[PDB]
Order: sequence, then C-alpha cells, then structure tokens
Amino acid sequence: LSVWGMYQHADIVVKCVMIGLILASVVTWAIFFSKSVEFFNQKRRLKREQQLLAEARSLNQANDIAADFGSKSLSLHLLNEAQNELELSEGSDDNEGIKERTSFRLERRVAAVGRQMGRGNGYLATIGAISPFVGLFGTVWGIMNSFIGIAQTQTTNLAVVAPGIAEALLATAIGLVAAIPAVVIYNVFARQIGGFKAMLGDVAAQVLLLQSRDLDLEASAAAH
Amino acid sequence: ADIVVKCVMIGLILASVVTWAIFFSKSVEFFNQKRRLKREQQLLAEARSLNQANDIAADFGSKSLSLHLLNEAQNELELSEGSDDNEGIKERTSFRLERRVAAVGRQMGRGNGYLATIGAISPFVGLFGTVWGIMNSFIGIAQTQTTNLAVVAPGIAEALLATAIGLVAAIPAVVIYNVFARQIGGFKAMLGDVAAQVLLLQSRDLDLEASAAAH
Amino acid sequence: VWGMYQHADIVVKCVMIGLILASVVTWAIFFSKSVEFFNQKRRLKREQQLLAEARSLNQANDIAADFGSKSLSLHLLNEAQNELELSEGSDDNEGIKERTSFRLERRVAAVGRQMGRGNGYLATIGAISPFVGLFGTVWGIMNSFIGIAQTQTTNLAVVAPGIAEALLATAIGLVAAIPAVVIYNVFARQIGGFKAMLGDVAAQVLLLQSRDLDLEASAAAHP
Amino acid sequence: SVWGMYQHADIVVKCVMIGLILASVVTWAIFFSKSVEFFNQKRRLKREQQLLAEARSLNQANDIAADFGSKSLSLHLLNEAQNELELSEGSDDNEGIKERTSFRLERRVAAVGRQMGRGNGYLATIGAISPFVGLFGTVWGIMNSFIGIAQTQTTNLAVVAPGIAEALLATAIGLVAAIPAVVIYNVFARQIGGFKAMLGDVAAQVLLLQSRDLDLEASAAAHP
Amino acid sequence: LSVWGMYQHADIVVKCVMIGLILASVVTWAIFFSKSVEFFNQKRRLKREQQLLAEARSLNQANDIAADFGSKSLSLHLLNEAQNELELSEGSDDNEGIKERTSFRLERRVAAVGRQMGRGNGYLATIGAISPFVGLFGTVWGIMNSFIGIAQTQTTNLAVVAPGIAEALLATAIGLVAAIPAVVIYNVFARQIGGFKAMLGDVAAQVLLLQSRDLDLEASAAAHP
Amino acid sequence: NVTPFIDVMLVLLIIFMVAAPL
Repeated sequence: LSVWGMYQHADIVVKCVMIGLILASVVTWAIFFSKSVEFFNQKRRLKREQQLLAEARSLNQANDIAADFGSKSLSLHLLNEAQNELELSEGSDDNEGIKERTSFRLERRVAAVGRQMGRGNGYLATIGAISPFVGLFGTVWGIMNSFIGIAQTQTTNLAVVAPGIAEALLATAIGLVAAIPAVVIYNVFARQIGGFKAMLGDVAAQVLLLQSRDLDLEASAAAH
Repeated sequence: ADIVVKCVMIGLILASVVTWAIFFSKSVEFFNQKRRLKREQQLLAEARSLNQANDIAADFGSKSLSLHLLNEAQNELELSEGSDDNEGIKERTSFRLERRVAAVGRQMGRGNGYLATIGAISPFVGLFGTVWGIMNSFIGIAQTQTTNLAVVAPGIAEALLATAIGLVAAIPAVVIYNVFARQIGGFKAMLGDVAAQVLLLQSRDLDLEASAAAH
Repeated sequence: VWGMYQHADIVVKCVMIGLILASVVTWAIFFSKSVEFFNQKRRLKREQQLLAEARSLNQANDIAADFGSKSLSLHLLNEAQNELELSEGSDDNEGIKERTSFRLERRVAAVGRQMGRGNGYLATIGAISPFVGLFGTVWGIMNSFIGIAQTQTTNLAVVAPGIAEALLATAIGLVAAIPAVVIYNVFARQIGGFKAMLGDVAAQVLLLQSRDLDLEASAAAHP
Repeated sequence: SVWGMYQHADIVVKCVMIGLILASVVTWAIFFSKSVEFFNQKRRLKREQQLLAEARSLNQANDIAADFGSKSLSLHLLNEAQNELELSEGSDDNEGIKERTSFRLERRVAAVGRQMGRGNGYLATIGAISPFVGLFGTVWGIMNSFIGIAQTQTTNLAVVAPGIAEALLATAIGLVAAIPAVVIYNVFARQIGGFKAMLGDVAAQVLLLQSRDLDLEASAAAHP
Repeated sequence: LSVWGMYQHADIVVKCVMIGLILASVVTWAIFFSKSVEFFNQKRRLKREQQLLAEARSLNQANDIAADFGSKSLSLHLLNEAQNELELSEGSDDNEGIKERTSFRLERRVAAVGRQMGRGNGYLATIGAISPFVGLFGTVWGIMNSFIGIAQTQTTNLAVVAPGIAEALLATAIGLVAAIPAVVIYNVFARQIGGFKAMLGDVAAQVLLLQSRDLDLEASAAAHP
Repeated sequence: NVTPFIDVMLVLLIIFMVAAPL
C-alpha cells in the first residue's frame, strides 16, 4: 500500500508486533554498540598492555608496568589481588599451596568481569531465536483474519486473502529482521569472549608463573 | 467450539500457569537471596577468622545457606579430630562444598528443565494441534470433488489457534529459563566466592597451625 | 472406517505402527525405570538415614547389613574391602585412597551404566519422530500428486485423503516425539538425583575410610 | 509411466539424489565394518576382562593379556607399561612415573578413541543434513516449476502437478538418508562408551596393580 | 524468461543478499584452501618429524633434530619454551615444582597454537548454519513485495506473479549453496582439530616425558651421583 | 537446533494457497 497505507495495511495488533520487534532490535543494537566499542577499547588496551607486560621480567617490574596503565587496569587489580594474598599468606612457608589457592581466585575475578560482559547474551541469542516465532504469531493472526475475510466472501481467490497475506508476510519479515543480526552478532561477541578472555587468561597464567617462579626462588633459591 | 484442540490449548495455558507460578516464586526468592547476599557478602567479605565467620554469619538468622556451610566446616573439624592430618581435610572439605553448593543449586534444580523444555516444544504441541485440526478439516471435505475453502477456513483458523497459544506458552518459558540459568551462574558464582573465601580462611588457619608449630 | 484405516496406503500405516510400537517399548523402559528409581529413592532414603552416621567402616558394613544383598552400598563396601585386601602389606596409607576412589568413580559411571541403555531410544526418537512423520508427509503428498496428475483438476477434495494421511503421519510422529524427550528429561532428573545422592554416599565412604586411614597414619603419632 | 516418473523433472536432481544414496552406501559400509569390528572387540574384551579381572599380578596380566590373539590392544598397553619401566631405569622415583604413565595410557586411550574417531562426521553429520540437501533440491525443482508456470500463465493447476512431486522426492531421498545415520554414531557411542569405560578400566586397574606393585616396592622393598 | 531477465528484474535487496552469500563463500573457500594446504604441510612434515622426535631419546637430541626442521617448527619453539623454563629453573633446586610450572605452559601455547588457526572458524561455520535463514528472509522479502503488488488494486492470478516468488526462492537456494559446505568444512576442520591437537599433544607429552625423566634422573639418579 | 522446518509446512500452506483460485 502507501506509506501511511502500509502503516494502516497491518492491523494494530500486528502493528504492536512490528513495533515490539523493531524496538527490541534497536535496544539490542544499542547493546551491540556498547559491547563493540567497549571491547574495542579493551582490545586496544590489551594490545598495548600486552606489549608492556610481556617484558615484565619481575613481578615487581609488572607492578611498575601496572602503575602506568591508569588506575582502571584489570591487571592492576589482579596484581592487587596478588599482593593481597602476599599479605594474607604473609607467614605461609607453604609456598607449595598459596598459588593454587591464588589461582582459582584469579580463575574467577576478572573472568567474572568477563562474566560481567556475558550478561547481554540472552538479548541477542534468545531474542534472535524467538523473533521468527513472533513472526509465526503474526502469521497466525493475519491468516486467521484472512480466513475471516474468506468467510465474508467465499470466493477463494487471491483478492479475498491477499491483504492479510501481506500483513502476515510483513510480520514475518520483521521477525526475520529482528532474528538474524541478533544471533549472528551474538556468535560474533561470543567468539570475541573466547579470544579476548583467553588472552586475558594467558596474561593471568603469566602473572601466576611470575609469582610462581619468584616464590620458587624464595623457596629453593633462597634456601639455597 | 471444538474441544480436543481446546484441550491442547488449555494444556498450554495451565502449563503457563504452573510456569508463571514457578517464575514468581523463584524470582521473589532470588531477590530475597540476592539482596540479602549483597549485604551479607559485604558482611562476610571481612569475616577474617572462622570464629569471625560464625559471628558475622550469626545475625543472619537460620535462613543463611552459608551458616550450614560453617556447620559443614565445623563438622569436619570435629571429625578430623584424633589424627594429625591437617593436609587431607581441606580438599575433602572443598569437595564437601563441591557437594553442598551444587545441592544448593540443585535445591532449585527441579522445575528448570520442566519449563525450559516446555518453552522449547510448545510450538511442537501447537503444531500437533493444527495437524489435528487440518486433518479433521480434510476428513470433513473427504468427498469426491469439493471447492470453496471457506467451508474449511474457520476450522484451519481454530487449528492455528493451537499454534498461537503454543507460541504464547513457548516464548517466556525459554526466556525465563535463560534468565534463571544466567543468575544461576551469577548466584552460584557469588556463592562459590563465599565458599572459596571460607576455604581460604580455614586454609590460612591450618597453615598458621602448621607454621605456628613451625615458627 | 476400517477401509479408512488402511486408506490408500499401508506402508505409511506401517510407519505409524512402527512409531507407536517403539513408543510402547520405550513405555516399558519408562515404567521400568520409574518403579526402579522409586524403589531406589525409598531405599536410599532409608539407607541414607542409616549410613549418614555410620561411624566406622565396620559401621558402614553392619549398618549396610540390613539392606539385603541387593544394595549398591554392598558393592561399594566390596570395592573398599577389595582395596584393603589388595593393600595388604601397603604401609603407604596415603596412596591407597586415590587409587581406591576413582575405582568407585568408574563404578559410579558404571552406576550410570547400570542404566546407560534405553536412553538413546527415548531421547533421539523423541527428537526425530516428526522427521519420520515428515517422510510420511512427502510420501503421501507425492502419491496425492500422482492422483491429481491422474485427474488434472487438482481441486479440491482430490488431494484430500493424501493430505489426511500426510497429517496422520505428522500426528503419529508428534505423539512419538513429545513424551519421549519428556521422559528422557525426567530420566535426566533421575540421573541428577541418583548420581548426586549416591555420590554423596560415595564421598561419605571416602571420608570415613579417609579419616580411618588418617587415624592409621597418625595412630601412634597424635598421642 | 514408471520410467516417466523417473524422467519427469530433471537430471541434476537425479544426480543429487544418487549422491545422497551413494554417500548412504559408503556410510553403510562404515556402519557394517565398525559393527562387526566392535563385536569382535566386545566378545574379545568380554572374555578378556573376565580373565584379567582375576589377573592378580601384573606378571599374571602379561601372561593372560598376551594372547587372546597377538592383536590385543591391552598387549600394547603392557608394551607401553614395560616401555616406561625400562625408562624408569636409573630413577628411583616411584612417585613420578605412574602419574605420567597414567596419562600415557589415557593419551593412548585418546588414541583408542582416535582409533575410531575418524569418519564419524560422515555418518552423523550427513544423517543430520541430508534433508537440507533435499530441501535445496526441492527449492531447485520448485523454482524450475515456477519457470514452467511462467511459461503457461493465467492457469496454474496441472502445469506442474507431477514435477514438484519429484523435487519433494529429492527431500524424500534426503529423508531416506536422514534417520539412521545420526543414530549410527549414537549406536557407535553407547556401549563403545562403555568400551571407553571397559578397556579404560583395566589398564587403569593395571596402573592400580602397578601402583600397588610400586607399593610392593615403596612399602615392601623400601627398607632393605 | 532468461536468468538476467529473471535476475535484474528481481529485487536489488535479494540480489545484494545473494551476492553477499557468494562473497562469503569465496572467503570460506580461501580460508579452507589455506587451512587444508597448511595443515597437510604440518601433517606430512611434522609426521616424519614426529617419527624422528618420538625416539629422539635425549631432549637435547630432540633439540638437535628439531633444529633442522626448517623455520616453521612449532615443536622447536616449544623446546625454546622448555629451555626458557630451564633458564627459569636457575636457582630452582626443587625439580618437582618446575614440572608443574612447565606443564600448563605447553598447553598454554599449544591450544593457542590451535588458536593460531582458531580464527575464521566460528565465522564460516555459523555462516553455513544461518545462511538459509538469510535466504528465508530473502523469500519473505520477495514474496511479501509480490503479494503487496497483487493486493493493492486488488488482482488475482498467481501464475502471472509467480516469477517474483521464484526469484525470492533463489535467495534460499544460494543460502543453501553456501550453507552446506561451510558446515562441512568446519566439520573437517574439527577433524583437523582432533588430528593436529592430539598429535601435537602427543609431541607435548613426549617432551614432557623426556624432560620429566631427565629431572627424574637429576632428582633420583643424581640422588646417587 | 533443527526446529524451523515448520517453514516446510509454510511452503505447504503456499501450495494450499495456489490450490485456492482453481
């Protein structure tokens, strides 16, 4: 129909379906924007601080490199957690235990920060999965009113069904628009979760082994 | 109108009633648990001895899950009496937590797969409803030569009503399961934080035993 | 009609009865495992109340003695006494336990493999039964297209019995599909409950014999 | 005509359908061969497990698990055990060996899975996606049928009555390659999974035996 | 009508969708050819080199054999990681701690070596999954435009509007064309995952056992030096 | 996972629609 025609060519319940799908689309586009630019900042910071921290031959050197990151470095707070257990296991001659004790601490904390950013997963994944099924409801509603239009005519041609056909197809197409980029950029962001959080775990094992080698020095080399 | 398609639709609506009742109960309970856990997590973050762990968890009431885990810890404190093995206990006690906390999660493990798979296969039982309806329509026009699909148009519409309520029951059950499993992850994560803190408390205390006897 | 039961085809009727007879076989699977874990939850409930405070491995044996010969706890005590008889001469208490434990845990998977069978029937058949029904649809509508290319009016009741038997194929696929995956989700809750609680019992025995081997490794040490 | 029913639509659809049937036949050969092979293995390890649960010593295990035929996998497990026993020579550390040797067998157990892990993609994934192949062939046939409807416009009743039924039949041959093949690896999991138990039991047991045999050092041959 | 007469007549949105399907297919073919050629270079080369190194038997002859592999020896870089830990073993009198510090380091890099080729995979696999749904939206778009076009006046006669529905179904056709072999290629890349990661984990455990037996010599055979 | 091939039934509904004007 016309512009205001195709505004009115879909029924007001079908119109509510349309607006619900497009609004869920746009708010998760904003969620996409947030995740994309924030992970952008995080991976450029990852690149620069990875170059800054690969050279960390001492963990005290790593603290020095954690200093000139800004206060908002995740690795800075991981070294804060490291010094925390240096002060909590202050007095632990069991150098063999501590690090394991520390490790799984590590194997939550900024991973939980990563599990912060996995909060928006249900939006993209599940709304993109159910949006064609919302389109299925749009088909059910439109073809039910199409059957009403057949029962008003009993002509059984394309004319007596076709506006409800167009409304159901409009609901279907808007369900698919709300479907496909959501699930696919869900999979994009989960792959980003994988790569980024994995390299963060690489940095975590780097810090673990910095402390592990330094406490091996204090255990066996400072024995001697 | 029709009754068997209506039986399928009221099965959908009554499963929706069970689902919403479970959702309401879970969600109110989870708010209680999580805001209480927010405050009590701020409390027990600096529970710095096992005695301080009991004393800070003392005012929680008997509804503290973690107080029973302090009871778990004191239980294997008392059961490990007689032998000098500090060293085994802990892992075992960790695994006691690896039992108990999972049990806590399995405390709510019952209706989860129920409503998850209900939201999964609700379009499939709506599909069966429309299969039943359209098959009865073509039994109604199983003569030699018919025309005029208006004689079977409202029957197929009432068949599509089954798919409609199948979708209506399908959406929020899978939705609410994904929300609930998401904060299963969140709440079990915070509870594992608490469990790890208790393990580190008792681990540092047994290290101060093995080191205070050493130093 | 009785002719309408064998209407226009019998091999699609053959897959109808194939779906519902595989359903009956898995119904036998269902009610069997149902009364099985019913007996198990009642029994292990009672036996849980018993052996939760069996203070010794001797109490783990004697408090298990009233179970009858058909308890899994009896088999786990057999595993424990087996490692006792195999660690004769082993002054290393400290090893044994680890070597013992996963024995149990392989046995625990054998516990799952006590009923590892039957499950794939319910689960996978309840998944793909409407695809069997889908082939029934394609068969029926191809035969109806043979009919309406024989008539070439292609309207409207000339397609109707083929459409009806295609939907009958769909419907029997759906009847086979839904309760089968339902029953496997029920059986996965049985997996969770029985696995977890029997693992609680296994951890109980491991704690008991762990503390007893600690009392042997520190027998004349702590006094 | 019956050969008319063969020759209605097209020959590319014929090529797709016979490709489905030939992939079916080669995976039937896969199913048959792995079936008779794992029966040989099941009957074998059945009586072997009967005789080797009673293998009360590792030398009794070398006696019993030798033959059994010369082609026992357990013989190669005994070979790897004696290999690292000969590679245990010089090091009095009992405590290291077995740990490593554990996962040796477990990596060998991985090799055992990697014995038969290759080729399952054919069976399972072709059983999954064959109706999607037939779906595409049906899309092909119905689009050509719509070309035929465009050839005879203003009347679309019997312009394509049979030929669409051939394209759907393409889906049917996708359907005829759909059901059992997935099921096959389901088959080729389950008691094979028990095999992942069973053989993975006994050498582990032999490990346990060897562990207790190392106790026959570490608790018995410890003090000369 | 001719294919250009069916195609330029069709909706340009559906045309852009189908050409995006074919271009993502070209990306997939390039990535597949690259992983295939590189992986069999790895397979043949490091298979013969695996036959060499499984009985290198010295862990310095493991270095010497892996010295002349060419520059692309991943295994010699893992030997460089081992010598790095030996340089981190300086002062470490505890042989037993080192090993633990050694262990995961191999499977810190190796799956990263796996994630050397870990990129591009989820891309083309999920392309092969969801491309027919993209073509399904192409069908809904085209059939929606056609059945608005026969509903405005409103007309009848599907037979004179059916080529629009066929040009719509062409989107699902090209979506399936891209959909099948991309899932196929990730399944054979998962077989590559199995072969490469398992085999190089065998190499990793080989080096672990070499240097592990050497530290067992230094801790127990050199206990009686 | 393998759910949306109710769309095949939607294609069957398209066939039901082309059967209508006859």
